[PDB]
Order: sequence, then structure tokens, then C-alpha cells
Amino acid sequence: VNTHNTTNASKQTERADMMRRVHASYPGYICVAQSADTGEKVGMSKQLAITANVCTAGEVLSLKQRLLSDPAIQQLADVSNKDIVRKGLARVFINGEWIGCCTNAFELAQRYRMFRREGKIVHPHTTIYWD
Amino acid sequence: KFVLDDRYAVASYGPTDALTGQPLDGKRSHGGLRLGEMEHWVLTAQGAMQTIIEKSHDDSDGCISYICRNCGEPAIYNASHPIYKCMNCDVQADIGMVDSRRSSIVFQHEMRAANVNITSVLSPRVFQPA
Amino acid sequence: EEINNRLLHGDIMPPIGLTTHDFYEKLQLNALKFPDRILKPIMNSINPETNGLFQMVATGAKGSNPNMIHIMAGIGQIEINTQRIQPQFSFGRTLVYYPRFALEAQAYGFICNSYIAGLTSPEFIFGEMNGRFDLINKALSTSSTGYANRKAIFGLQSCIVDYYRRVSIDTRLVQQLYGEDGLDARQLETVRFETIMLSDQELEDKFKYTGIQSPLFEEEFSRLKKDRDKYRQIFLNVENFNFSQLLTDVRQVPVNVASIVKNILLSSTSGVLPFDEKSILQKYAMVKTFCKNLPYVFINNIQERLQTPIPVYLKRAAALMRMLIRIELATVKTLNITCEQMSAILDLIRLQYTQSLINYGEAVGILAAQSVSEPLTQYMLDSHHRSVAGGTNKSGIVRPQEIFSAKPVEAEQSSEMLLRLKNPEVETNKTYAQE
Amino acid sequence: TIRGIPGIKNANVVKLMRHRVDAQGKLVRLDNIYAIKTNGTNIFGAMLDDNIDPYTIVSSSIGDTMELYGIEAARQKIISEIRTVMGDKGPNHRHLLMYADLMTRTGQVTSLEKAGLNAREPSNVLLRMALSSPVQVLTDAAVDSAVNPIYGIAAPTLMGSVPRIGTMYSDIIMDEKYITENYKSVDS
Amino acid sequence: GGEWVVDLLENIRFNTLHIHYHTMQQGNNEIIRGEFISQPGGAFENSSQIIIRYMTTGAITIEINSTKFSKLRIPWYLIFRMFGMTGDDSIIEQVVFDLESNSPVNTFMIEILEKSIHVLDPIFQPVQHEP
Amino acid sequence: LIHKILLVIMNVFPPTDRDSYRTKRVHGSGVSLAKAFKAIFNTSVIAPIINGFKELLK
Amino acid sequence: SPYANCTQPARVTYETNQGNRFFQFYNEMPLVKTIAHNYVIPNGLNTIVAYMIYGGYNQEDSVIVSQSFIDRGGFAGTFYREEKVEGANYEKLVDGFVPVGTVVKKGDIIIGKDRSVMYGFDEPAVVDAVMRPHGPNDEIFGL
Amino acid sequence: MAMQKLFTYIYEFIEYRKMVLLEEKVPYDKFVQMVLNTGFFRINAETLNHGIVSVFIFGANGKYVHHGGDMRTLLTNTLNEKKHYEELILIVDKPVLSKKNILDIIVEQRAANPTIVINIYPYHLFCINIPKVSAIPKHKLITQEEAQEFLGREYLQPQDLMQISASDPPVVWLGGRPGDFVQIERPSETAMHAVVIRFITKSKI
Amino acid sequence: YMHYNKQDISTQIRNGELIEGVLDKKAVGAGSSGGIYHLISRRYGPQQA
Amino acid sequence: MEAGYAEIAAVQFNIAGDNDHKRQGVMEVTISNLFEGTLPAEGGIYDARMGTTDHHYKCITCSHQRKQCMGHPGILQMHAPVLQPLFIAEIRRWLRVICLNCGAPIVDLKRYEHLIRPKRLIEAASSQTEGKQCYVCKAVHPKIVKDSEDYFTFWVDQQGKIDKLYPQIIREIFSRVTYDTVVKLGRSKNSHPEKLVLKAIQIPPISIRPGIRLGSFHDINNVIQYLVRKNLLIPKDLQIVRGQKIPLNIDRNLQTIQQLYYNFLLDSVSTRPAPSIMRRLPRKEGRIRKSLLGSQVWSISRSTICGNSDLHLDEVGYPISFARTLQVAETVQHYNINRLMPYFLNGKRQYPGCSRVYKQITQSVHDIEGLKQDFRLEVGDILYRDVVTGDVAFFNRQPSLERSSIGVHRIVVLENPKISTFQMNVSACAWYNADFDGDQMNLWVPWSVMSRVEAELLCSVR
Amino acid sequence: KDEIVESPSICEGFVQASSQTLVIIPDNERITSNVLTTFEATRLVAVRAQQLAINGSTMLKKKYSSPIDIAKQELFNRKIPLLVMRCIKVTPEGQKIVEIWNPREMGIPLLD
Ligand SMILES: [Mg+2]
Ligand SMILES: [Zn+2]
Ligand SMILES: [Zn+2]
Ligand SMILES: [Zn+2]
Repeated sequence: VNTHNTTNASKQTERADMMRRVHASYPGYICVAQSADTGEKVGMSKQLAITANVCTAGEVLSLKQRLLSDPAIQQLADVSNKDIVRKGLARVFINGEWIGCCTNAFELAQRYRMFRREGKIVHPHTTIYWD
Repeated sequence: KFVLDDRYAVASYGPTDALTGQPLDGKRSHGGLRLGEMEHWVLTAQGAMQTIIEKSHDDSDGCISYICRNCGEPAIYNASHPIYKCMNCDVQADIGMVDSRRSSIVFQHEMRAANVNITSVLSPRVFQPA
Repeated sequence: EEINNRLLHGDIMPPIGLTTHDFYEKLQLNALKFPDRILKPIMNSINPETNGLFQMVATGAKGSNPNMIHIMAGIGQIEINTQRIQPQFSFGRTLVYYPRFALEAQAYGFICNSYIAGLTSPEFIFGEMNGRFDLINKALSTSSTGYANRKAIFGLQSCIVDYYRRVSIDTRLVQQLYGEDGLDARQLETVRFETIMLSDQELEDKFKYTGIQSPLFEEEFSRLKKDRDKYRQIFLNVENFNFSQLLTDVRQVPVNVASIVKNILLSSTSGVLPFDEKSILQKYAMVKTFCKNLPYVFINNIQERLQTPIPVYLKRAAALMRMLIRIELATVKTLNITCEQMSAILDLIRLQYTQSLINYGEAVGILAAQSVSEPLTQYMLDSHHRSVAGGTNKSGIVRPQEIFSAKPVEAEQSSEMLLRLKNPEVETNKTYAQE
Repeated sequence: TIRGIPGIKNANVVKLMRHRVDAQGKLVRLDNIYAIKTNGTNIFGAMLDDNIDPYTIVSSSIGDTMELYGIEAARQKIISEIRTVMGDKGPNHRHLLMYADLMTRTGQVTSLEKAGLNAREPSNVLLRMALSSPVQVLTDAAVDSAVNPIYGIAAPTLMGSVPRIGTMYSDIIMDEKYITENYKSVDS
Repeated sequence: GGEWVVDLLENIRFNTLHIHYHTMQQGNNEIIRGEFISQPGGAFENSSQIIIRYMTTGAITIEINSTKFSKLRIPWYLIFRMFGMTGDDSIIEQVVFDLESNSPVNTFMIEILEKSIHVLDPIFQPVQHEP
Repeated sequence: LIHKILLVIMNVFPPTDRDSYRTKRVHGSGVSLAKAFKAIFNTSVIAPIINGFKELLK
Repeated sequence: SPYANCTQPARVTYETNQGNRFFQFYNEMPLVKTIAHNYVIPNGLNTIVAYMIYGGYNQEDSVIVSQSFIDRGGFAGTFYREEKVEGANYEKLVDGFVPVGTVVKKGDIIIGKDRSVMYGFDEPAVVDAVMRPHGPNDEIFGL
Repeated sequence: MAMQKLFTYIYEFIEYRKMVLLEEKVPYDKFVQMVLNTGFFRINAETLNHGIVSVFIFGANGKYVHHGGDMRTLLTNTLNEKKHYEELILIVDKPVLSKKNILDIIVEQRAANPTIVINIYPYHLFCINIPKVSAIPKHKLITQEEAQEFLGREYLQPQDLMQISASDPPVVWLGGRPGDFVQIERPSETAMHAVVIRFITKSKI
Repeated sequence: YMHYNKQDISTQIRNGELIEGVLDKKAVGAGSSGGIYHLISRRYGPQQA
Repeated sequence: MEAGYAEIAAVQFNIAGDNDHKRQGVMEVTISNLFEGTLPAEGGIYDARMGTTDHHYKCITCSHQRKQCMGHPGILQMHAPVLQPLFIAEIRRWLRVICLNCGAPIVDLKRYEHLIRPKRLIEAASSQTEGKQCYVCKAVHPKIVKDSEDYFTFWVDQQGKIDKLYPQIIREIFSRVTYDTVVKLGRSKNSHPEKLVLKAIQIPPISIRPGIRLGSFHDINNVIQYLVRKNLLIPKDLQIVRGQKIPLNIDRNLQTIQQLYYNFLLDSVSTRPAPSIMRRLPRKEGRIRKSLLGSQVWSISRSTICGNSDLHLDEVGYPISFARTLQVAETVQHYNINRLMPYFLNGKRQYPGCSRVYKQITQSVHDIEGLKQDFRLEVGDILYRDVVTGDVAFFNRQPSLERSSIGVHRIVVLENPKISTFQMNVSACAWYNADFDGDQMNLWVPWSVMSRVEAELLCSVR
Repeated sequence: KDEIVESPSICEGFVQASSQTLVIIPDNERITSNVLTTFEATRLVAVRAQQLAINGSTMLKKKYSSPIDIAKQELFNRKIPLLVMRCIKVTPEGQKIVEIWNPREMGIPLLD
């Protein structure tokens, strides 16, 4: 995996090499062992972990429709910013698109995680994140 | 990495750059190897100036450039075909042969192109009191 | 765990100028340090006579004690910039393997295993972070040092030693005399000066000669004491305008007079010599004349023959070697040496002094640039690991750039002052100093 | 400012090792000396303060030392700061001396940047052109009709000649008197 | 006449807000910056990057960054007024979600938004107060 | 969006981490080839549109 | 790498940090195999290594090798370089493309298009295939 | 307090110049009161050449250091006095040196009287015994004859020596003027002693 | 934790004769200021060293 | 006649006017036809009078081959004047100091005498001047505006009326200035503003633009040819008057010519395939840092370094093949003949041998293999023999961060044909900070007597 | 009559440096070291070796087969026919003040 996008810009040499750290998010996805001075690159290149894979585009429309039909999801028109702030509603996003609101974020996230585990309503390769 | 691929040795003669007159770069081009400015710094620190002459003038680009003492501008001198001419002074020309490098000649020609006149003040002649 | 239990009950009260989190981190870092006793088991499981690894480490051939303690008996706490593993993964988390706001030491980079025992996944990950940090710092320091080296070389290269052994650029003087002694860096040896630390009574006992009643030896002892006083004054003053410079009796000199005297004595067949007033007086006179003519090393031998005036700065340059010759060729120290042996000793001293001078076409500027640039990489690594200091941002090339770029006071960081108390009587009380 | 010396963020107490000559003339290294280490530099304020001895104020700031004390104090401070930066495995003192002397030869502390080079060697057009900004330096030299003597390393190098240092510093001339008495002409 | 491999390239996530302290800038009024590379549908459709800058002058500006409107630091309330918003109270509500609430966050945000409203952009000044 | 940015100004939330892989993606050869094809095919569609447009007028 | 958790891989490279196809006849499975070798073909040999000081010829990361180990074919193979794109020179055996199996020395011209392609590499080479395919435009192509 | 140190050390500076006071010394409280009421304090001294040197100590806040007109009037009236002036020393607060108008007044007065030396200095120069500071090497002024002999021996021109500003605190205390040579006895670690000679150049401001 | 032989703990060479001790990085090591090679260079020249 | 040995003691930089170009140039470009047949077209931009790039045709001016001719400048007579790209700023300053109707300055020259000479003009220009009235003439100085679109166009704004200051008007304005004004403003007599407008430009010597192809596509030659063509398009002796209107096509052509000159000199230079003369100098790849400081050299080898416990600290092991490649030049004399005869007889068949013999009477280098039987080694000839054990060689490792990075080692030739590495004692590595982990090193054997002496006596690793 | 200015060529305003006079300091007034520096000894040996390569006539009685050895032994035996000129000053009046040193009467440094 190459990060040459940064290399194109006139980024500081010290800053660029600074990016070659091992980050706390790498484990399980990017090999943490060093390049072993392979010589193909100074080290800007990184290798995927043994079990790491890359997900392909899912069916966002089906999940969006399912969420809209879900009783917990409230459409943006129905909710009011004052209602969101006061009643403690939770914003719901799909691919960064704010589709609606929810009363309890944790319950919705857990329910859709269960649906994913069943593997019928939700595809296994869909990320569900609760902040 | 194999030693046979990494090694390289070159003799006096080989391809030369058209512009600077220096050896072509690298082994792929069958040219010479580079003595960067760090090597020049080290050689200067050791005081090795005859080595610097041998490497950067004889082995690298090296040329006798003729400069008119009267005006300090490059002149025309050819011994085989008799030519002793200065465009500026005409008569009163006093040609002197300085040792230089084709790279420096190209550098001075580039500077002159930009309408920057370069006058070289040749070292004065010195005579015994006699 | 005791520190953590204190944290849960809120007992930790940080001192002035430190937050609770910073004090807790410092306490945890201090608590997790390995003791020296960790080396007891290691030395109990190895036979020094027949252990290759230990023999390599101890003899200095390769390795170090920390390497042995990491290979066997545990790596211990991992430190980056003198700090534990910061929670980068998430708010209050260091890795996916530990809970938010974890309290155990293992969650912040404490390795209880050794390389031989084997490292678990989090321990391996933390070690990987530390090693990659070392590599990245090394690369950054190399790049910065190369940049500063190019700039310094082009800023200093014009300085060349001339026929007066001065340093000048296009005849404009940079130094009146190269190095302030006019010597080559490769022609110096460290020699100890005996009279620096001696007391007045000790100096008199060890150096005053009483065999002959002539006032010449009184003059010699007076010269010794005067030179000692000059050295003491100059170097105390030197230590008074530096943060931590300390007076030292060892100095780098071009000639080791003591070694020459010892070698001549060793090859001397006469061994112990009888008493001869004429020989003693002649030796003293020869030593005095040699000391007087010493500055003529820089000037010709012709001028020495003509006894022309000597510039002041050349006398100052020769002062240190004059002092060393006085100390090491004193009458008490040269009693079993004949006049011929003394003449040979003086000739050898002069020859070595002339051979130790700097040449007349040296590009001293490039030498200085290279010498000052080389240690900068290691300085960058050490300064990066110097972040422990609080309130001063000396990390990186910040301070070398401040020095070389002549940044104004406003742009300076990590500025400091050392202030001494008004009188030498109240400076030994800590409460007054704190007040 | 309610109290204290402006510019001094913090002030801690430190222990100092200092040599001193006692009544007997012996040089003893006193270890129980207490001094104050500050987090900011203000030499003038420290001088004004009565509790602090004003003749032994040490500051790590080269600019403040140059302002308050002078060029020689600035040179000594440059030496000390470079030595501190060097570390344990520092170079010989003469290289630090060279740095400080070059940086302070004009009566003011000049940097090693291109500005310092311009301040120290304004007429060396070729050297400054070699370091950086060839076009701007060339334009300025042409406008000002600068005359550059050929000295140092960069100037002869850019002109194709070899520097006159090292083995070429001193001229060699033939001994006519010796040869005319010892050697014979090829024709003769 | 050769073998070539198009290596996987790492890029920034899309439809997500990236907030960067632009301290690297030299003598720049901007103190923080917010990038939002918006993209509809799949990964092959056109994407537009909106940059939200907060300056030392106190003005929040938005740059569409498309060929059109490129390098234009449009004040945010201008954008709000164009699309239908009429009152400044509603405009501030869209950001704070509540004007009645007295939480310190709300008050500080309202103060910043006032300072951004009143400050006069060198460009768009004539239009600034236009109803 | 503005609200979030303001929260960072107040120091309530820290600035986004660039190195973190939560906000990163790994695009294969498809995306790069698609971009190159976009540029080249746009050029090759501009080239005939002017040529055809000029020809029809004539 | 086996027992990677028992080594600190960065410090291994800390000294080494910063700074045409070979076909090897013989390869063997490592005596201490890892999972990674269930998915890649091992390339190397189980060499008998002695950890000792023998004459100081293996210092500073140097290694002393057995001449017989080299002769027996250990780490021996074929390096392939393709002149697919294509003074005093031989020209005698060029015959257009030279016959296969002919030693090519420095200076001799590999192909003759006077137009010819000289051999610059100092190491001698042997012609493997002189087959000439057809270029993209049907022009004569040399492989 | 700067005023206390200035009062203590200005007379030490006068003594270090081998000068003799022409008026009796006043007490510190009166000195402060004069500085406040009049805005300046005047000290007159006589050199060995019988030239008169006047030192003006200006308060931090005052009409002279704020409006150029009063400073111009004061300087013009002072210089017109029948006393044979060798130098005028004006001690001001540091930011006063950064005010253009005052500096233009000083430059104009210098131009109007080429034969008089007019210098304006900060407080910090005279708030301590400069020569006694440990960090400052020992400076001395060498006569033109010794400098000429040294240059002739060394085959040097005055422009080839290292330059030292005429307003360097040690040089200010010494009293050297531009075109003079100062010998400095440096303490060095490579060699215990060292001697250098520096050429005095124009004073900043 | 170790037993040291009384002869090894100190290195003493007198007039080129190794009276006592062991040679290691301190004496013969590279970069060792004051080592035997430094003294050999000082007394007899770098080539002899 | 002979040219005596000489050295350069100083270099003087100055602004080159059109007079300098006319005097120095050896020809005038008149046609845009690049080539006539194989030989360069006479009167074009590749005229042989300006130098030779190819071996077949020699320099007409000095009768030298591609080597030994430095390039010989040419001229191009511009039908309309063009401003100097490198001094545009200077021109602006002058326009802000001197009256546009007469030559007298509008500023007081005595307010800047105290300032040091270089800064006088800059300070004077910095002063506001719009609306100031000239003392000698009633004309009031207008504002001078620099066009933002380009780096050379100037406008004059007088009471709200804007006009374009064409190069001819600027030249006429500057020609009215007096040398006294130039001197009083800190500039020298050679920096008179009048020469800031060029009627004839210098076509650079062929040597600096050897991209001519006998008869990519991006070169300075293309720019020069385009400039010549567009200049030919301009009407000859075009006269431009203050306030006069110009045909739009003529104005466009003049702007094109000025922009072509500006791009030829200062394109893509701090204020991709854009050739410019002044972009050659800067950067690590530029002329100064890549060609002048540092160089490529012949007679040099590079190889991997390994260890050898049987080599002294001042010896280096050299492969036999490299010894046969690199050579040492020995001048045959009455004392070398006996020692050099075995080298000559061995030739290229045995070791030690030789490669070439430079015969002085013929002044020619002959390869030993092709040497005739009658050929003999004679006094004055130079024999290039192989490197033998005992020779001295410079050994270097990069980066060269210390003065010991380059050392001189005695050559020990390893006659084993299977060894191809530079073998050194391990204890020597401390000089170069090297390890036998794949580190490579350069090695070159001096061949001249002076260099060999210097290497043996001064640069020895001892 | 207003006068226009045409800039003359730079060459016209250029005046070549006037010839200098060699001022040899008297033997007794020399102040430069009487011991050859390593640079000076190396330069002397190199120049003598090159001139030996040009012309083989040598004063040394012993016979050597290399110019370098002949030059080295000439320097050591004090038979080298070259002189060392040390340029001290170049005065503006047009004088080159130099010191002439005889290698045969000078001290020789450690070249090996
Ligand atoms: Mg290595
Ligand atoms: Zn001429
Ligand atoms: Zn020619
Ligand atoms: Zn007018």
C-alpha cells in the first residue's frame, strides 16, 4: 500500500518520514514489522496484515430504505434541531449522509449488529460504528 | 544484489556530455563516476590540489580558454591555423591562455546571454626590480 | 498497583506547576524502573569464564548491559520521548486490546517478558513503535545535519591560514592566530599540570630546590608560583561565565615534556649523578634561555639568532608550553640529567613544537565545519530524548538553528539564566536560595 | 507586573560545583553552593536585583549577552553554547573557536545563513551565488557593478581554476643560480 | 513490452469532515480548517471539496473549490441566505441547534458567530448586509 | 459541520488525526485507472466536438 | 521469519536503516518452517552455519563461505537479460541475429541492423534465444 | 531600580575615564527629585586634556524623551555654552532609542557641530561596573604609534583587523573613538592567554 | 556478583612489557584516547602505530 | 604568436548594452531557415561562425573542432526595442525617480547622499512621487503602474489618463538622463539606465545550446527560432510615439516578442518543460551545484568492499581486471627504459602490461595491440601501464563527512580472477565509517606524476 | 541643446592592472618559518618529479628508476634545484612583497 499522494505535495522531509510511525490503529490491518530494509522503498510503503482484506462497495440504497422504514429512525423533516438538542436524539449517518435521528443510538447499533450477525437484513461487510 | 552488476571501472576515454563536455553519468551510459562537492570539500581540506586538477580538469572537462588581457573578454586564438584576434580590441590585443573547464565556459556564456557582461581581470605581470 | 489504588481514592496531590495527570505519569514511570538488583540473577546463571555473550559485552567488543537485560530478565517499561505510550488509538485507549482508561502498567508499554522468553502481541507492538521511532529520529537527524553542514561549509570555507599563521578571508583577519595557539588538531596530547591543585606548602615542598643557596632557584620557584596563580585565575574566571565548566588541570599540549625526560632517563647509563653546582646552574640557565626563546618557534630561526622583538600575541601563545616546560624541567625534577642530556631534551622539545604547528595553506574553515557538523546527529538523538526537561523546547535542531541563524532573543526558546547569591556566605543555605 | 523580574517564568534552586582557593592556597572544589536557574533570560533585571550577584550572571541567550556585555562576551557565549550542543563527544576547542571568531569578526553576531554571508563577504559574488539564489545574486551584482576578487574555494572553482591553498599556496620558482653552476644545456 | 503493477493507494475518507489546525501556515489569518470532500453514490462519481476556514479576523468562510467558485472565501451566512434562510436567528440556530439553552458551549459559539456575522469580508462586503 | 469545527476551536474536541486508519481508504487500480481514463477520454471527447461542430457549420 | 517475537526486528535494521530475472536451481523447505511457507515457495537453503571466530575474515557482517558449497551448486542459478528493445567490433558471426549458444564478449555486436548493437557489459554472456517476433507496427523486432 | 544603579555607577564610569568632577555630588533622593521635576540630571567632568564632558541622565517619562522639540532646544542651548566640549553623553531608556524623532534630533545636532561627539546610550551600560564583569575580557586602548608598529610588522591595513563597534560597553567605558585600536586580553582554553587587536568602527545610532 | 582475578583488574605495561592485566577496548579499542596505539603514534609516529 | 600562461585575478559584472552585443557578436541572424543541406544555413541560428556541434564541420571563426571552441556569440537586430528581463525592477525604480518629459530628477538628490551607494536609488524610488512637479520643466511626474498580467509591461497614469509605456518611449526617456544623475544616485557610469532597453540582442553561442539536430522537440533553439520569426514579422524601423495609437496586430506582435524574450531568459524562475537560460543555474541539478561544484571523472572504479585480515591498515586489495582497466602513465626516460620494457613487451596479453603508447614525435596515441614491429619505446614517449602492487590509490566512501573519508592506500593486486571486491583491513573501516553489509566504495589510481607524489606524501592514511 | 546618452561598451572603460614589481625581503628580515611545511615539501617534490620526467638530468650520484624517488632523494639530500617563493603582500602601489626561501638550506618535515 503506497502513500505517494503525500509525496506529490511538497511536504516537509521531516514531516513525511514522521508519518512512517507505527500507529495504534495499524494492528490487525497493516503489518507492524519493519520493511527489513527491503530496498524497494525507503519505507513509505506498507504491507497489509496476513488476514487483512479490502471491502468492495455495498448496497447502500437497500440499507438506506431499511433504515428509513425502521420505526426508530425519524426522518429529518419530522425532527427539529431543538428536538435533537433537547430530547437527546442521536443522528444517524449512512456513508456520511445524515438520513435521520434516533432516540437511543446504542440500541439501534446493537440491533443492526445482531442483524449483521444473522447475515440476512445487513450484509456482513458493512461497518456499524457508534460514537 | 550481485557484485558483478554493482562493480564498474572506466578508463580515460568514453562518452561525454554535449553541453558541459563532462563524462556521461553512470555505468548505464558507459560514462564516468561522480565526485560530488563533498568529495571536493574533503580533498580541499586535505590540501590535495594536484589531485583535484587531475580529476576535475584532465579526467573531467578541461580546456585552455584564451582571454584578452587588454579588455578581459574571451578572445580567438588558434596556433595551427594562425588566428590571433580579439573582437573588442582588434589591434592592441594581448591574448593569455587561462586553464578552465568547459562547464565554467558554458556558465559564463549563459551569464553573458542574460545581458550580464563578464570581464576577467588577468593576474598582473610581475618583473624583478632589475 | 499501589499508585493506581491511590489514584482511585484521589490521594494523589500533584505539586506546584504539575497537573494531576503529569504527576501520575511521572510516578508510574519512576515506579516501573528496573533495579540494579536485576543483574544479580543474570550474573548467577552465567559463568564469566566460558560465556561468549558476557565476554563480548564486558570487554567492550560488542553489546551493552541493557542489551543483556533485555535479552534475558525482561525488557521493562517502553519509553518514547521519556514518556509512556500515549492513548492514540481512541479517547482513553492505547490499543484495541485494552479498555478505555486502563490502569494497569501493561496497557501503557510495560513489557514483563524478555526477548528469549517471547513477547506477546501488545508487547511486540509497543517494541515496534519504539524501534520505528528510533529509525525515524535517526533519518530526520541525518537530513538536518547534512543541511546544516552544507550551510556551515559555505559559510566558513573562505578561512585559510596565511604565512603569519593567522586566519583571514581575502586578507581580512578572522583570527590573529589559528586556535589561539597555532597548532594542528592531530598534534596534541593530554598532559596533567602538577602545580594547579597543590597548596602553597605542598608546592614549596615538592618543587622548591634547597641544595644551592643562589637566588636563581628562588626566582625559579617564584616563576612556578606565578604561573600557577595565572592558570588558577584564568580558569576560575572561565568557569565563572559558563553554566557547568569546571577547572581542570589536564590540558592538551603539543609536547609531553615529562615523557621525553623519562625516556632520556631510562636510556641514561650514568644513572644517579653526583652533586655538581656548575652542572645545576648551567642546566637552569639553559632552561631559562629556552623558555625565553620559545616564542621564536613561530618566528624564524634567523630572528631568534638576531633576537628581534617578539609580538605580544606570540608570547601569549607560547605561555602554556612555557609553563609546562617550567613544571616538568624543574631543578628538583632534573637532577640525574647531564648538561648534554638537557641539551638533547631541549632540542627534541623544540623539534616537536615546530612539527606540531599548522601549515601555511590549511583550509581550517572546512575542518571546523566538518568537525562541528559531525556530532550534530547524535546531539539530535540525545535532544529528542531530552524532552524530560519541562518548560524548555530544546528538542530537535531548534537550538543549533538558534545558535547558527543568530535568532533574536524573542525568537529564542529554552532561554535560561544562572544567578549566584549576593555573598559566598549565604549561598550554602537552601532555604535562603528558595526564598 | 505585580512582583518579580519580567521575562523570568520560573526560578528553581540548583546545586553547583565550584573551585575556590582557601587560606592555605589549596584549590578545593566546593559542592554545597546554591544558585538559581531560571526559565527565561533577562540580564538587565537580574543586574538590578540586589539579592543576585551582578558580576556572575550567566545567560544562555547569545543576543542578550551581546546586547548587555559586548562582542567578546558574545563570542565566548557562542563558544559555550556550541560546546553544550555538541555533547560529550564534541570536537576540539579550536573548531568552536573558529566558528565563534568567524561569526563575530565584523563587530556584530552574523549568522551562517545567506544574510551573514552577504554581511561578511559582500563582494564575493560567485560564492554567494553558489550558496543560494544564483539569479538574484547575479542581478544584484550586475546592477551594482560588483567586482569579485578570486579567493577562497568557490570563486576559483566557478571560474574553472583551482583554489590557491594547500600545495598551491606557495609559488615555486626555478633556482637559476644553482642550475647554471651544476647542470649543462642540452645544446651544450 | 513489460510487466507493471498498479499498487493499492491509500486515500482520505470521503463524506467525512477533517478538522486540521493549520499551524504550519506562515503569517496566515487562518487558524483552523475543515475539509469535507463530498461525493454521491459510488467511488467513480464527481466529488466536491468544501473548505471551511476560521480566521484571526473572526470570519468563518466557505470555499466550494470546484472549477467554478474556485479560490473564493465566501462568508457562511451568505451561503445560508442564498439557499432560503432569511433570519439571522434561524441561521445561528442551524449551527447551535438551540438559542434558549444557556450552556457555556452555546454562549461561546453564539459569541463567535456574532463576531463572524459582524466582521466585514473584503470581498462580498457590498452584498454583506443585503436582505 | 460548522458546529463541529467550533467544538475544535473551544478545545472540547481534538483535531482529526491524519495517521489514524479509521478515516482512510485503500483504493485499488480501479480508482487510479478511472481517473486517468476520465482525463484522457474528456480530452478525446473535447477534440471531436469542436471538429464536428465546426464541420457542421461549414 | 521464525520466532519473530523473540527478536526486535527494528534494531536488526537500525544498523541497516536508510542508505533481469534470477532463477535459482535448488531450494529447500526450512527446518523450522512458519505459516508463511504454506503460501509462498521457499527460496534458500538450510546451510550449516558455525558461530565462531575463524581468522577474522567474517568481521563487520562479513561471512566466510565454503568453496565446495559454492561448487556443488549452492545458490547457483541463471541470470536472464533480454535485448528485446533491439569503434571496433567483431561483426563476423552476427549473421543478422547471431546463432544461439555463442559466447558474447565485450565489444562484440549482439545484433546487426553500418548499424549494430554492441555488447557493453564486461561479464561474458551466452545467447539463449535469437527468435525475432513481429513488432506492433509489423516492424522487425528482436527478442 | 535603574535609577539607584545608575546613580551608583555613573560616577564609577566617570572615574574609570580618568575624569574629574566639576560639581559636588548630590544625594540619591535629590537626584531622583531632580530627574522627576526637570526631566534630566546633568553631570559635568573634565578630561586630562581639559575638555569638558557632560552626561545627561533622562527619566523614562519626560518631555525631552517624548517630543523632539524640547530635546533639540536642550542640545542647542547646551552646545552653545562657552564650555569647551569634548563629548556629550545622553543616557536614555531603551525604547527611547527606538523613537525616530529623537534620533533625527541627535543626528542633526551632530551634523551642526562636527567637532563635538554626541552619543546616546541605554541605561544598562551604566547600571553596572562593566570592566569588572567576569564575562567581559580586559580591553585597553593602544596608542596610534603602537598600532602603526604592529600593522607595519604584520603587513596589514587598519581595515583588515577585526572590527568592534564604538558603542560596545567595554569600549564606551574605555572612551575609544572611531579610528582607534583596542587590545583585548582574551582568556582561552587552548592557550591560557591570548591578545587580539580590534579596529573601532562607527557607533550604532 | 563476579570473582575478579587480582592480576586482570589492572593493566600495567612498563617499557613495552605487559607486567599485568588484560588488553581490551580500553587499551586496544578503536577510538580509545590514551590507548597503547595512541602512545605508539605519539612516540614513534602514525605509521608505527 | 603564442598565448602566454595567465590566471584570472578578479571578475567584473556589469549590465551589457546593445553596444556590447554588437561589438562582441561575430555575425547577425537574418533568416529563419535553420539548415541548408547537411551544413548549417548561413545567416541562421546554427551558423558555423558561432561554433561547431558536430565533428564534420569546424568553427569558421577560430577553425577548431567541436572540442577546443568555446562558442562564438551572435547578434540579432530587433526591429523594436525590448526591455531587459533581468532588470525590469530596476527600470521601474528609474521610472519612479526621473522626470518622464526631461532628464532632470524629480527627487532631491541631496536627501540620499548620506546613504551608502547601493541603497540610494532603492530608497529614492521608495519615496512617494506621484503628482510631484519637475523643477526644470512644468511637467508633473505621473504614477508608474506595473501591469499585473505580465512581468514587463508598464503603464503611466497622468491625472486619471492611462497610457502604455512601450520600450521605445522608455529608451527615449532614459537617454535624456545625465551621467551626473546616475552617479549621484549611487549607480556607476556603466549602469546608465539607457542601456536597459535593447535594440539588438545576443544570440548565445552554439556551445551552450547544442540541441541542433542535423537535417522531445522542446529546446531553447525552438524559442530562439520563434523569436527570430516573430521579429521578422514586425515592421522594420517601427516608430512609437508617446500617446500614439498602434494597430492591434502590431501591439500583439510586440507583446509576443517581449514575452518570448522574457521566457527565453527567465521562464519558470522564482521571482514543467519550459526551457530558459536562467533556470540552468539554480538548484542541486543546476549548472553551479552539479557541473562546477563536483564533476564526473574518468579513470575511476566503484565496487563493494569486503574484509581481509592479511592486508595492512594502509593497503587495499584491487581486482586484477580493474588493474588492467585503470592505467598509470610513465614518461619514458633513460632510467625508466629498462624497467618499462617488460610492460611494453607484455602488452595486453600478460600482466603486468600496457594499453597505450603516446609517441611524442608523432604526437599520437597508439594502442599496443595494433603497434607495428618497427615501433620502439623512445625517450619522451608515455607508456600507459597496468596498476601493480605498491601503487597508491585514492579510496573514498560516500557521504564524505570527514577529511578521512578519502584516503590513500597501497594497491595489492589480487590475481584471483573470481574475486571482484575491494578488500580492506577491518580496522581501516573506522576511517570511512563502513561495514561489510553491502557498502560500496570508489577507488581511483592517480596516473600523473604530480598527483601520485601528492597522494603518497600528503593524503596517506597514516 | 539637450544631449542624449549612448552607453559605451564596457571594454572601453576597462583598464588592465598595471605591471607589478617584485620586492624580495632581505634574508635577515624574513619572518616566515624556515622549516618547509608539508604542503611546500610535497609541491617541491611533485614539481621536481614532473621536470625529471621532462628532462632526465639529475645531480644525485645514486641511480633510481623512478622520477618520484629521484625527487624525494634530491629533497632529502638538499640537491633540489627549485626555490620557494612566499607572497607576503600585494601593495596598491604595484609591489609584490615576497620572501624567497632556499629548500636546500631549510628544514624538511616528516614526509614518511
Ligand atoms: Mg554497511
Ligand atoms: Zn581585447
Ligand atoms: Zn569556434
Ligand atoms: Zn522634468
